[PDB]
Amino acid sequence: EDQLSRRLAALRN
Amino acid sequence: TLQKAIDLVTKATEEDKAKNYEEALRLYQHAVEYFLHAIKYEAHSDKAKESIRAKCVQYLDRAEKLKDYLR
Repeated sequence: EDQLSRRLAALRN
Repeated sequence: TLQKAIDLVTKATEEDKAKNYEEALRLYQHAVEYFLHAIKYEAHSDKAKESIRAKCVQYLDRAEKLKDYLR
């Protein structure tokens, strides 16, 4: 969950 | 948050079909982002969490593919 959770946070920001 | 998570991804899917990678990306990242937050806050079990994770991981991959397509 941290894998996609991290990459996702970078997308928005 | 559940409705927002589904309603968000739902709009992203339709966008991708209408050659809308931009609108599809914003809706995707917004849907998956809301889904993950819902899991960390509330969940049922490993089984249910797995189904939601796999669906999110796949949605995230499509997002980067859209932003990169235009970028």
